[PDB]
Amino acid sequence: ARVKRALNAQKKRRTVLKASKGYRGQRSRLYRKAKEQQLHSLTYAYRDRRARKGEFRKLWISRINAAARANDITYNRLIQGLKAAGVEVDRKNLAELAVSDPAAFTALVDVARAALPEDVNAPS
Amino acid sequence: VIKLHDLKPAPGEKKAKTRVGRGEGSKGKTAGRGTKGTKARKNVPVMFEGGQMPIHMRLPKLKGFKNRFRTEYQVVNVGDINKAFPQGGTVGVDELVAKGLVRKNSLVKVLGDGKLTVKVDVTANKFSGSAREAITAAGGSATEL
Amino acid sequence: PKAKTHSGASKRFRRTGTGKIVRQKANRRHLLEHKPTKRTRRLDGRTTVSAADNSRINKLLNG
Amino acid sequence: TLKVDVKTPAGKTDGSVELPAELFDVEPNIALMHQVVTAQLAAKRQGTHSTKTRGEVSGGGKKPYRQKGTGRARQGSTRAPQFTGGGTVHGPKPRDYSQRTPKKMIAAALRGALSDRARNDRIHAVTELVEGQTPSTKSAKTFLGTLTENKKVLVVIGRTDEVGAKSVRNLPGVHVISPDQLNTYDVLNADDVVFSVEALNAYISANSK
RNA sequence: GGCGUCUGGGGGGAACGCGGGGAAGUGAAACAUCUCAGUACCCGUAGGAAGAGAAAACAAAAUGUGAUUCCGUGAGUAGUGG
RNA sequence: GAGCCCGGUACGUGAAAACCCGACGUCUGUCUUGAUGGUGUUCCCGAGUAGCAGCGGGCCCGUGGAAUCUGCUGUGAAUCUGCCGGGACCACCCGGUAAGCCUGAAUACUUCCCAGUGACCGAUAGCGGAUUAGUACCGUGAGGGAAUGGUGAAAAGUACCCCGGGAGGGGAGUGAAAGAGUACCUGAAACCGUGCGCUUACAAUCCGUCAGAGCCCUCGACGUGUCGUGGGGUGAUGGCGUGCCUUUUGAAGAAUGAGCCUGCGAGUCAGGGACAUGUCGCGAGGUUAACCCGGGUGGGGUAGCCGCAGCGAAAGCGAGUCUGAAUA
Repeated sequence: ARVKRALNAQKKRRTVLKASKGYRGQRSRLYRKAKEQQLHSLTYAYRDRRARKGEFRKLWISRINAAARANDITYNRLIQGLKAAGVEVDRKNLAELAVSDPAAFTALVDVARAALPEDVNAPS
Repeated sequence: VIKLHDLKPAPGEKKAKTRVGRGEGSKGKTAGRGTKGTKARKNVPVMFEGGQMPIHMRLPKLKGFKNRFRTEYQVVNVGDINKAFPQGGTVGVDELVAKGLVRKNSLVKVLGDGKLTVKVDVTANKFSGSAREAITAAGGSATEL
Repeated sequence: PKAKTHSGASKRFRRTGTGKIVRQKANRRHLLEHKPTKRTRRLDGRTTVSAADNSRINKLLNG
Repeated sequence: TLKVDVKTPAGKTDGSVELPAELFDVEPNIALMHQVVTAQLAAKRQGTHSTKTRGEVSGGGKKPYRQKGTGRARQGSTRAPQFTGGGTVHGPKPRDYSQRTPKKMIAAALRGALSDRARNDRIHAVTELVEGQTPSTKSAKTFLGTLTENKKVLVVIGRTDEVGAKSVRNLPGVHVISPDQLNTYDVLNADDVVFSVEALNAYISANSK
């Protein structure tokens, strides 16, 4: 039985070419170049899914730092005071409060300042 | 009712053939040969040892000759006679052949491995000493061709 | 085509009752003056084939 | 012991045939029968498929062109496998597919198939398929309809029963076999096995003796 | 030797046959004995097939087979071999 | 997609002539001028032959202790109490009768003819050759050696009109279909256009990926635009980011290879081969080979082969055996 290769190959070629819509130049037209770019794209996506959590945490920390310095307190002392006070709001919702409900953020800053020690540089 | 489409091989009877050089998933680009060398292309003969004098040549040939005129006997022990002739009686060569104790067209020698407790008359080509004593001890006779 | 067995291996190796492969020891043809009798006695007879050479000798004997 | 009662084309019972246990009461063995019928179909297959290797295709005895200076790939012939029109690398060659199946395996598979048929009383015996000396497909078709309503039937008649063989020859579901040619594939392919009395007795005489 | 008169031959053909002549690449991890291989090729000749064939044979003490050819074993054995 | 429409099929039938097989004859040869079993002796029984020697060939045998067979060169016998062979050779036994010739069957093969078959190919496949094929073409020559199949059920192959020199097209018709028009089944990719949407001329980009404004489209819900468990296109802008393969200690590359697409292109087969491991049958037994008979895949076929006792160079002995003076 002589077997022609067309159907089996066309299947995966169509899959790869469809996945490469929107690419520039050869990378969206030719199957080989599109396949190379697909390897790179999936590697990039895998790496970026891991890095995205850190990126968003960095953005939240930036916003919380801005809103805390607006209340005359630094981010690190505010985090220490919030941990001491036992409140368990994470940085995502802390930034959400900072942007959407400034009064709530000010109240949390007040409780964090209350929970802080009297001399932060003491050998405690 | 068994039909032609109910017939299946036994579990574990059939095993898929492994097809090499069919992509990096199974065995790709090398078919399990590793990188280059003699063995990556054709083969190495069994008798070859790398230029060192081989094992089949640095040892001496086994001593002696073969004696083309050697006479060989198919052997049967008296224990087999006991296990196969519970009633005794005459025991010739082709009774042993019929019982499947010896091959059909061969010289037969009786040996004395087992225990013989049946009165048996044996006609073979040769006997060992212990075989003769065992056959005569049970009252049987040991005549030889 | 039926397999052809190796002639030299057939002349140099033997099989015992339980299938053990047995060979003869070397250094016992000539130059036996300076060799003490204890050396030639330890070289006499036959020994079983070492485990390293068992596969090669079995291959050379069977085919 | 299972009993088969003989029927005549006139529509009346004639007598009985006793089916021996060692022939029609063995426990069917699926793997054994599978191996036997697979070997049968392999023996049937003819391997008249061939291709021309790199050395059998026409021409291509001369090295084509310059190995160097060209800047092209080095080719030793125009009939190398990578070339269009060149030879085939590992292509079909004529071969024989028959297998050397042991006799006991074959006989046991046949016995298992026949015993499976006899367990579900798909075995029938008749004196003759039609009134003698003149083939008639209508009469044989009516008689087979009386015997069974299944689709595929196996008719086992003697080699001298020319009138019956010609009578059932044209029926689409009927396959006619001689008693000494009985085989696992034809038995397992049939919903019913209609035996001729003489053919049944001949099979029993050949085996049970 | 010449003259006359009768009867043949000549060349072709794919494979198969018989008789002669006869490589090298290759293997031996080199190479010359050896292998390849009596192969490739060549020469002379057939026939529908050919060749062989009617014991100056085997055998081993069996009161044994009984022309030749071909098939299976014997057997990768007995042997033979830098 | 037809057993009942056609050619056919099962089954029957048919040869003037030629040829091929038989048979019965004429015809020819041949024995009967014949036959048997008995008795004691001379002659004959294949000559430049056998044998021997030298040098070779070929036999499992590579010159070896080298028999049997055979070529050339020398030498060269006996006719039966003769001669040859039984692996140097000799004696004894056994077998046979060289140097004369014919011989059928069992066996090998297919240029060619006839009838069939395929878990063979289906137009880059299958023959080099489905088409002008050993052709065109290439070479002084021996020689090398291609490419090119499919409208439609039927040609019904587009009358007539219009633009145009034509080609080509538009109407009109044929057609079931002209998204079947003799550039013709289906009509993929690379490659080349046209139209619409988004984007892009202060910007250093392995060309993607993750966030993502704006714009456009779409599905639901409520009003008039405004969210939603929504979905798609494009994406200003920010973060990250050194192509694939091969060979390498190590290459994103300044080590290797690849212009692109579509087709094609690499662990296969044979053998009662060898070893190992699954599975099935039978089991101290298992199994047949050639072959024979079945229109088959079935039945027969005991010759062999492998297990069933080993030790020893071997004679040989044997649950033992070898070495050894030894139960050492």
